[PDB]
Amino acid sequence: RMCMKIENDCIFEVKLDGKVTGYACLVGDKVMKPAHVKGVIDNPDLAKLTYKKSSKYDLECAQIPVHMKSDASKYTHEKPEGHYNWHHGAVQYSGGRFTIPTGAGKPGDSGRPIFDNKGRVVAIVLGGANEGARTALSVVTWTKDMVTRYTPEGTEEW
Amino acid sequence: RMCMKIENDCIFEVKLDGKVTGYACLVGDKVMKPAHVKGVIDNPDLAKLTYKKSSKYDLECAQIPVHMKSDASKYTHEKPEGHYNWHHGAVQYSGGRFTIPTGAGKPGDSGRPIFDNKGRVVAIVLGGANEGARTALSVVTWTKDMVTRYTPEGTEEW
Amino acid sequence: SAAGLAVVLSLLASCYMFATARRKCLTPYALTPGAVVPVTLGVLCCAPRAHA
Amino acid sequence: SAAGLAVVLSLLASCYMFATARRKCLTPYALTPGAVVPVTLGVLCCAPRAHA
Amino acid sequence: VQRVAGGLGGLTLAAVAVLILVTCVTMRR
Amino acid sequence: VQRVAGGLGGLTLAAVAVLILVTCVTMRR
Repeated sequence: RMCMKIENDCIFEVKLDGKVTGYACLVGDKVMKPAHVKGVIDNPDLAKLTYKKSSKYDLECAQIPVHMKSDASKYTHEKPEGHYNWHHGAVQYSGGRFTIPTGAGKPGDSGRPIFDNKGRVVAIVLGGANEGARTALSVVTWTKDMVTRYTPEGTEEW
Repeated sequence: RMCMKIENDCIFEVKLDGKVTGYACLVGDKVMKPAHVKGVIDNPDLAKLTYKKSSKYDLECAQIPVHMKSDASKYTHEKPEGHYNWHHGAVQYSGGRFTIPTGAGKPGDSGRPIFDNKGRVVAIVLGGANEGARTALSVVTWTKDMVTRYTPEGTEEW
Repeated sequence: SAAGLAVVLSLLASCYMFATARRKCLTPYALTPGAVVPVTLGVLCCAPRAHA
Repeated sequence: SAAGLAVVLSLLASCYMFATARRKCLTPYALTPGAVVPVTLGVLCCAPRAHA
Repeated sequence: VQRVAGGLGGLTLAAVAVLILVTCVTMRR
Repeated sequence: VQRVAGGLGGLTLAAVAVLILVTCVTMRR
């Protein structure tokens, strides 16, 4: 539960003119970055990279270089009904819908992964929709070798 | 077992001229209200709403507004043979037939949900039939994405 | 013209009996908070295109 | 010559509609860190010859 | 005339042939 | 001419016959 500190080794800031909009994470062996979040990621050898991909899932996936295979996190694919965590608190997974406390997310906190317990990345936060006291997430998880994005009713992209 | 207090956030009184007949509950994301219980529910933005639905199940189901998604309860679909509870006491589920003590229900207490333990709504009380020392309920439960109303022999609607 | 009117009072009746059978077969799927069983999405033109 | 040009604007269209259907059917398999389901290796000529 | 009154004459008995079968099923459940 | 415009005239409607079926499936999932 102290192992949220290792996200800084597998995260990068992406800026459009000088201001940070989102984050390009580094799950597994592929740079993932949400397709809406624009700019140039703050890393030279990760900049010159042809990786423009699909937009039905809203991702933009890459292939990481060989000298940075060991700076990556650990991916997994199973999730039980439990208690997961990311940088701005602690979440839970009930019925296929991650929920956070209202106000812990701000417009500009996309690309944040979600760890389970062992520092294993489960999904990618990219949205949110205010139900009231709680708010649920729009999120891009993968069941098994097939990413499927989830979107509740009336979200907006952070 | 103290969590029967949260029914007041997900209930409303419906009156026909000035007297309360029943209750329009707010399970999940859909306003449910028994089709027999008449009048106008005591909420303005829940009044102007086109939701007249089927009568074989005796329901009248709606779609809740977006600014009240977070005032709803939690639905579930499984029930074991155990000890459930609602506002006027404590019930049990034996052989697909909820039973209450005789006289705990009055003609005018429809729309009352039934919680399980975690404050998860299971079904909707709308009837009753006097067996004697005990009385069983007419009730609208859902097994899995299919509401099926149950009716014992010789009931009357509260 | 009566034969030109016995068509429209016999082509609406066979269209009325599809809208009724479309209604009665999927009316519980709209009441619960649940899904549509996508086989019946293919056969019956369901109003949940995927929503509600 | 117009018939000699209506061929090339009708043989590219049927080749354009295979490259689109090749793309849309296996685009999630390239995004995840996962395999290719080798039945679709046989039918569709997939760019993972076995790599990535 | 038999071709006209045999098409939609045969459409109508197929529309009943669904609704007799659907109300045979989803009255039961 | 009918043989020429019936081959790639029949190739094109089979190329649509895939893409109607593929977008019927992998829009759903």
